[PDB]
Amino acid sequence: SELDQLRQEAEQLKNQIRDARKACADATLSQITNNIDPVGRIQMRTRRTLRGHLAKIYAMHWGTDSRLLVSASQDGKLIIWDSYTTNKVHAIPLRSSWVMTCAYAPSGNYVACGGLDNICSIYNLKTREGNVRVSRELAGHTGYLSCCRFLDDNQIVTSSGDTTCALWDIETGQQTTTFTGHTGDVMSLSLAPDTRLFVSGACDASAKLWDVREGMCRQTFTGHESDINAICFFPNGNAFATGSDDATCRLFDLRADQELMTYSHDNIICGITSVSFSKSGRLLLAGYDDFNCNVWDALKADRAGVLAGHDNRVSCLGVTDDGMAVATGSWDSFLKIWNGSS
Amino acid sequence: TASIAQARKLVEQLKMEANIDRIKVSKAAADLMAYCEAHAKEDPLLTPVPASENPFR
Repeated sequence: SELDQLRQEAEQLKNQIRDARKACADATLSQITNNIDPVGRIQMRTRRTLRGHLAKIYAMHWGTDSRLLVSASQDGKLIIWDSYTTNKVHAIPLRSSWVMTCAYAPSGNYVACGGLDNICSIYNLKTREGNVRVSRELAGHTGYLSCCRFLDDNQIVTSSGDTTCALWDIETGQQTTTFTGHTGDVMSLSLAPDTRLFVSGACDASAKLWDVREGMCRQTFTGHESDINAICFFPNGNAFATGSDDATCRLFDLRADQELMTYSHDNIICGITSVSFSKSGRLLLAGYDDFNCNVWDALKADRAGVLAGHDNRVSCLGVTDDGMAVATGSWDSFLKIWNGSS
Repeated sequence: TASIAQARKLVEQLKMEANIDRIKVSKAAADLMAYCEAHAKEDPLLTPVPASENPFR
């Protein structure tokens, strides 16, 4: 009689927040931006093909300079590419070949990797010895690493398969804050442009907006019918988009605390593996399992251009910091850089 | 039994999440549209820059 009334109160509170969201939803993004001019067909050409990996690519991250990118493959190697000239700056041999994520530090000095080894290894690119060596191996995650992002050169937030995200201090190696509340495995996270918040999508079809300093979830967003594979913050930091297994991308909003638009098409049945926003946030690029990579209209939900030429399931997607180009990596061990031409 | 503690912590989390100031969707959509329009000229994917300026030419 004690826990039953507690769960009844929880259900009542959930209904209360649901009706609050319904009341605050006077209109939708569909009718507000129906008069905006459509972007039309978007043609993207494979300017560069960063061949060199000998196994399926699972994650990549652009550098802050919009020229270098790290790509991680189940070959057991993290290769740093000079995307302008398709040159291999570094080839870091990972301790465990089961790597599911990688990151590039905002300063460019460090890169991170993680996966089934439960450890988010951090490598120091700029060393006096001239080679790249692992600096701190962050251990403490029970589940497999899914996505790691760098706050600064000393702070990194990681999402694991143990339903928990963690904020790490690289200098000490201990979790500064631990984020709890997810029911399913957390698959991706995206740092806000203002760096003071971050969202994380999990397998329980829910994306939770956390706070780095507060240490506990602030907002929870639902609506998906399957696992969430990817998440990205709209450039202004006031919204984010989710990629799920039910072949739909949803654009939630932090301030409105509810979804704004869904990006679904009857032709597409396969789930989304990676999502990323353009520099202005107008184009949302999503990577599907049908070997293709759509370019959705954020304000129109209109299929505008397809990055069809990848031969296999695209698993990672990244837009440059200046928005100059889009790099998509797939399971055919190929990274392709795409950008439009007049 | 740890079920009671889990229920209590979930109730507290919902209690915190409920007390959040939510703006109308009109203002949020207007802000998103304003941000998209302001940075449209600086987006090299929305408006493709000339091939002489593409680093990947």
